Amino acid sequence: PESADLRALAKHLYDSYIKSFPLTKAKARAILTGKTTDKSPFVIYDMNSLMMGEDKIKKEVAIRIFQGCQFRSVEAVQEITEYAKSIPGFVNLDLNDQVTLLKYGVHEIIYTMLASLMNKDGVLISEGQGFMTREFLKSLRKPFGDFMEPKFEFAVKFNALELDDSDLAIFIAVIILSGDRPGLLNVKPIEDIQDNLLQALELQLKLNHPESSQLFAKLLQKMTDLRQIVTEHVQLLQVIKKTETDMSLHPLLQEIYKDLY
Amino acid sequence: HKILHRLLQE
Ligand SMILES: *c1ccc([N+](=O)[O-])cc1C(=O)N=C
Repeated sequence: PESADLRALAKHLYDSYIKSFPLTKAKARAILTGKTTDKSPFVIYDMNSLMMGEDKIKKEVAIRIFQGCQFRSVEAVQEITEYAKSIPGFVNLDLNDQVTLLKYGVHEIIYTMLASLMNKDGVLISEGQGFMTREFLKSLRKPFGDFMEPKFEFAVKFNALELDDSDLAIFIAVIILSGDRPGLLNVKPIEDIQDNLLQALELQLKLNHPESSQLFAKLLQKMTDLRQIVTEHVQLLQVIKKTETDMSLHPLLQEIYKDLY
Repeated sequence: HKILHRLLQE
């Protein structure tokens, strides 16, 4: 009936999601489990490992890490913007709203997606070719040692919900289309789309996890956690942007962070 | 938001 239109939207978004993102939760788990046919990731547990590992990857250690982390985020933003464009109705909006939606959305989605890549112990990197340990990241000097830790904490809770790439494809769409971001010119059409996306997300959770109930409600509670986690992060960038003049922030990243929370 | 516009515009 209507459940058809929503089933369609969910498949369109999954398709778009898979085209747009190189490393899915599917392969990432396979790699993390190790139950895969590919060569294991080069573990990075200390400065020695890091230096040996430098060859298998795309200035003091901590600041080097942060610049890689920077390079990668920018690629994330491109993958996310490409995806946003494939959300039915997204590109019909005011271009200034598109920018605002993304400006506020991207860090929420990075963290959602980082979590596909994380476990209690550490995080995959360079498209599953590295595995940088959580112990190693904590160990970095202030402020850098507290930079990734809030994201591991979030990840352990979020990964519990045992979501699928197909669930995430819609879940990230719903995030992008948040009609309650600072400075939108025309909220109604955004909210229109989000209601569709939220119905499709609800259907998808009933269908894909018919044994689990309230995954939908659990999942919407997490959407509020992120905004906080993202604020905590933007704050940290201010701290880093000030106490280090040795580093330069990437132009695209500046765009996002300037006049943001 | 120069680059964002560009990215979106593409
Ligand atoms: C790493 C380094 C810098 C930033 N940033 O300034 O937005 C983000 C990240 C990150 O966690 N990337 C995966």
